Amino acid sequence: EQYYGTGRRKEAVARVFLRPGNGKVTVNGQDFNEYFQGLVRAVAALEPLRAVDALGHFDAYITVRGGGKSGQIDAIKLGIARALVQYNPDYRAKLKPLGFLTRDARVVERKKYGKHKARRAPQYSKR
Amino acid sequence: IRIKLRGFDHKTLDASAQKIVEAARRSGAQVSGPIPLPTRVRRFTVIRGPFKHKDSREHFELRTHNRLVDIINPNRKTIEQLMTLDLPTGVEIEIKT
Amino acid sequence: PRSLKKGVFVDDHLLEKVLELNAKGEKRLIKTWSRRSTIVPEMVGHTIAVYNGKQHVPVYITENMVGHKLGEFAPTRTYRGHG
Amino acid sequence: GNKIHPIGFRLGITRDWESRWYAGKKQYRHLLLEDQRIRGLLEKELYSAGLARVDIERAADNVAVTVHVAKPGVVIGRGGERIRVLREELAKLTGKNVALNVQEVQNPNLSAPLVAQRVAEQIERRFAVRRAIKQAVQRVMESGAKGAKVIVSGRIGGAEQARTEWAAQGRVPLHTLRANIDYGFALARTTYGVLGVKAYIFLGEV
Amino acid sequence: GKGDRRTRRGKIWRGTYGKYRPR
Amino acid sequence: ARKALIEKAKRTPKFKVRAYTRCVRCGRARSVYRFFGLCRICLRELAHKGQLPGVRKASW
Amino acid sequence: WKLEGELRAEVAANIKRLMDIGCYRGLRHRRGLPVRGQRTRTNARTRKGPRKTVAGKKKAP
RNA sequence: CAGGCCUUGACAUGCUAGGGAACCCGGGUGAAAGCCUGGGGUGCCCCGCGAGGGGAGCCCUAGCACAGGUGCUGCAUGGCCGUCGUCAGCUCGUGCCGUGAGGUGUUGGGUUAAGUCCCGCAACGAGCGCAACCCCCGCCGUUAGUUGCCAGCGGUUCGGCCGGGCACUCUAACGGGACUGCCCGCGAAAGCGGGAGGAAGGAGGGGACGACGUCUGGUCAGCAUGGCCCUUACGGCCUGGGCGACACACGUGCUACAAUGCCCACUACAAAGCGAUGCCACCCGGCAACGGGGAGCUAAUCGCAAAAAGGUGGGCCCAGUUCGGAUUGGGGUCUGCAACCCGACCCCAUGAAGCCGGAAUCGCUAGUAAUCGCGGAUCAGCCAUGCCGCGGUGAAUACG
Ligand SMILES: [Mg+2]
Ligand SMILES: [Mg+2]
Ligand SMILES: [Mg+2]
Ligand SMILES: [Mg+2]
Ligand SMILES: [Mg+2]
Ligand SMILES: [Mg+2]
Ligand SMILES: [Mg+2]
Ligand SMILES: [Mg+2]
Ligand SMILES: [Mg+2]
Ligand SMILES: [Mg+2]
Ligand SMILES: [Mg+2]
Ligand SMILES: [Mg+2]
Ligand SMILES: [Mg+2]
Ligand SMILES: [Mg+2]
Ligand SMILES: [Mg+2]
Ligand SMILES: [Mg+2]
Ligand SMILES: [Mg+2]
Ligand SMILES: [Mg+2]
Ligand SMILES: [Mg+2]
Ligand SMILES: [Mg+2]
Ligand SMILES: [Mg+2]
Ligand SMILES: [Mg+2]
Ligand SMILES: [Mg+2]
Ligand SMILES: [Mg+2]
Ligand SMILES: [Mg+2]
Ligand SMILES: [Mg+2]
Ligand SMILES: [Mg+2]
Ligand SMILES: [Mg+2]
Ligand SMILES: [Mg+2]
Ligand SMILES: [Mg+2]
Ligand SMILES: [Mg+2]
Ligand SMILES: [Mg+2]
Ligand SMILES: [Mg+2]
Ligand SMILES: [Mg+2]
Ligand SMILES: [Mg+2]
Ligand SMILES: [Mg+2]
Ligand SMILES: [Mg+2]
Ligand SMILES: [Mg+2]
Ligand SMILES: [Mg+2]
Ligand SMILES: [Mg+2]
Ligand SMILES: [Mg+2]
Ligand SMILES: [Mg+2]
Ligand SMILES: [Mg+2]
Ligand SMILES: [Mg+2]
Ligand SMILES: [Mg+2]
Ligand SMILES: [Zn+2]
Repeated sequence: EQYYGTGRRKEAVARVFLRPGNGKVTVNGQDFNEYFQGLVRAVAALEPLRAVDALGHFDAYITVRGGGKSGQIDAIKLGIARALVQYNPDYRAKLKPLGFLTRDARVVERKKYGKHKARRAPQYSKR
Repeated sequence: IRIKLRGFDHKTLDASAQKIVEAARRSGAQVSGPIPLPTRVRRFTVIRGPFKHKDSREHFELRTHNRLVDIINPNRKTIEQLMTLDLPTGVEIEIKT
Repeated sequence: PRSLKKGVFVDDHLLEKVLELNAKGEKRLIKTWSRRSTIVPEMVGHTIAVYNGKQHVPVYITENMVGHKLGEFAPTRTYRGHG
Repeated sequence: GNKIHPIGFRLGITRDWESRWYAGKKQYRHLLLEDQRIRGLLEKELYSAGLARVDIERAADNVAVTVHVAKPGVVIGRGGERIRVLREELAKLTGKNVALNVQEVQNPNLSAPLVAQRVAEQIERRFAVRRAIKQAVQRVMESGAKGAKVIVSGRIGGAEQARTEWAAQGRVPLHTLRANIDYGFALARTTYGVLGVKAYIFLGEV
Repeated sequence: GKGDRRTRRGKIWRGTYGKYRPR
Repeated sequence: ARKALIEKAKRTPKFKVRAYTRCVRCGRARSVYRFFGLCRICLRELAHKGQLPGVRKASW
Repeated sequence: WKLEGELRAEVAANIKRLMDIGCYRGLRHRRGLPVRGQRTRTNARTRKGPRKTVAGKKKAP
């Protein structure tokens, strides 16, 4: 009755719950389209069940905190990609080549002293 | 019967979390195992040289780790045997109702 | 400006100097270092020597310069322009 | 000048602190100043004893200063009278119940802080600085050390043109964290200025 | 702009509060 | 003008607004941290010696 | 509220007053330098106007 | 810097003599410092029904020994740091060559981020370096379950709020994990090209870490320290000023010149930090800065806190403007003994230059640049648009 996955990206963690349903998606009490309203990168969070034509075969009850709106989008995209294969392992192939089952570890490189940011350096002047 | 453990070295802080919990587990019964709270880091960032070499620094920090310890059922066979305990130097015990 | 929940500031030691003069039929030359003491109506007609860091400049106090501080009238830097 | 302190670099991996205790922000500095006032007194008095490391522990209005030393009999004195001549003068500036302990150092030539003090005194006594280094690095190696390195910087032999001299035997991996490298510095004051004496004792990897 | 103190944007810049940026 | 300024700093002043921190170790007036009583230089010398409880060269 | 001309006349009257008594702000408005604590070693151009470039001290060859 | 003051001195250990005090509350003059002052009342072991006489923490006046100097020399120095350069290098021991400096090794063929490794070789090894061991980030596991979390039944004033649970998220300690280990191909080998598994692949990303030396590099003003120098003054106390000056010139930055923008209202999503004359919930006064009340929190609990760009709705319509926010007038607020020189903030008004910048010139190869905001150290306050950190959104391009 329940198939869960954990999705993590950039200081943003996401608990996604895949359950049988019509297609209704929810994220932290609000509706999906109400919580990512107008954020045109929304649709990408649901590509895992577009790689396996279950786009309406589930209802997702999802929880996100940390990071930002987009940091919570790929947090979902990995989690639902995990919860899906946790519903059936054969989904791994065709999900691994789409980079889905992999967590991209691109984080904010720390600030470093003698600089303005991570690598942005103070302006050089030779006199 | 609650114990919270502070200390700069976490190795002494953590070793004294078993040497406390296991005492109240000798005078039973119910104990709530050593929970770790978030650490509080006091950062110090210092110009490396004594003079004018501003873009070279060296980082330092003072880590104050934190552990929580709960004993549910007192039973004074510990209210005596905890006062008789041997906890290392760099650690603060603080016990609440 | 100074929070008027508090008073108008005069260093007191300067304020004595002027209220004695009024009482005794003023005026003597008053030399003070309190550049901060607010010009206060009990000062009009007198002349205070204000120390600007080097000298005591005389300052004849008139009614139209009351809300001010004494230092405002003894400038501290001499200029004269550049060559 | 570029190299990092081999103790501060290993603090937590090979070197424990010389002062160990916890103190919330409200009085860290006070226990710290006290710690420094103690070390100042003992490093002065216990100089002729061969002081190598002052351990200062602290818990609850009491303090346990532990002095590692070459000649413990010098610190204690007559049957524990000169020892308690300090155990109370310590507590006169401690106020706390200032417990004092004395530890025997197994090998003096294996203690970097002492080697440096030995060579520092040998220059103050006008010995040959070049010879005085090669002699010390020799003793550390005979005492089983896996490598040693000793350095004199300053007006060697009173030369107007100051200079740096050194010698090293075995190996001294300053870049290795698991290397246990005892480090000790001493200052040599002479009539023509001051001299710096650095000692590196590779004890072994762990 | 951030330099305009009389705006909800310039008050964020100086980190202060007022009629032009209340709490 | 130094030692008489180590002294004047310890003393209680004519007005609490006239008090300034000095390094307890070396007497420096600038870059003295409240937590240690030490300037940014002595902070580095004692740190490396290990005579500063629980402080460790940071790295992240 | 008072507007256009009268406001300018009352603004002018207060500057004039500060210049007349000789207070430090009055000397600022005279010589044409800033009045509210700003440094003048560099900018102050709004108050000083276009730059008046002069010659400088020289090196040695 | 000016003026008013101190002279064993603000500070150290020592010696005396006279007081014989210890310490706390005043007073006159003065800008203060200072100088002149006025009170009470010291135990220590003593002889005590006596005068008390001594002596002693510590005080104070005279006299000295001495203090004191951010005065000079970084070209007399230690320590620490910058730099070349995280560049791949610098050398030693024995043997061999050479009259000798010195060479060999360390050169050569190949390979690597690397004196990395391989093969060769009158060389054979070794050391300092490189790498590694260490810290953060990325996946999984164990161990823990409050102050953290809420998957599923019960309530539920509809707040994980209560029962209850620790599954998850997290929090923080110990572990696992990647090594060219595997396949195809090349190669003598080290290795290199690709594949598979895998969260991660060729050193995963970032840190810490900086060889022998160079630059008579930098710092006697952090400290230390030789020498030279001053001694009712080159020491010391104070008040005021100056370090903030302004015909000029340069560096580093902030804010912008607008519509991919500006403005108001509504509405989402962070991280790392700080917080007991501290952070301040909420409450009323106030256009506001703030003020008065006033809970909670020795803080995974209470607070700083709103994150901002963003999303929605609406307004401006190409103007030196609803761009920009300098300058100036007035009115306040607050910290502070005190905001004249010389504070920060708030409100009314004022609303400059600036239409994308000559010659010239800087940074960045990816979660980087760019842009958005947030916190901390110093700190009464603050001239922070600086620095050290933190996450949010997130490119372009490398033929060579
Ligand atoms: Mg994390
Ligand atoms: Mg960023
Ligand atoms: Mg800089
Ligand atoms: Mg001599
Ligand atoms: Mg505007
Ligand atoms: Mg000094
Ligand atoms: Mg101050
Ligand atoms: Mg200070
Ligand atoms: Mg100025
Ligand atoms: Mg010179
Ligand atoms: Mg030098
Ligand atoms: Mg030097
Ligand atoms: Mg110089
Ligand atoms: Mg070379
Ligand atoms: Mg040879
Ligand atoms: Mg020849
Ligand atoms: Mg020969
Ligand atoms: Mg040779
Ligand atoms: Mg070479
Ligand atoms: Mg060679
Ligand atoms: Mg070479
Ligand atoms: Mg050659
Ligand atoms: Mg390299
Ligand atoms: Mg070879
Ligand atoms: Mg568990
Ligand atoms: Mg390394
Ligand atoms: Mg030089
Ligand atoms: Mg000197
Ligand atoms: Mg000096
Ligand atoms: Mg210019
Ligand atoms: Mg700037
Ligand atoms: Mg510029
Ligand atoms: Mg704030
Ligand atoms: Mg205009
Ligand atoms: Mg124009
Ligand atoms: Mg406008
Ligand atoms: Mg004004
Ligand atoms: Mg001011
Ligand atoms: Mg235009
Ligand atoms: Mg341009
Ligand atoms: Mg690069
Ligand atoms: Mg912008
Ligand atoms: Mg501050
Ligand atoms: Mg200003
Ligand atoms: Mg800031
Ligand atoms: Zn210091």
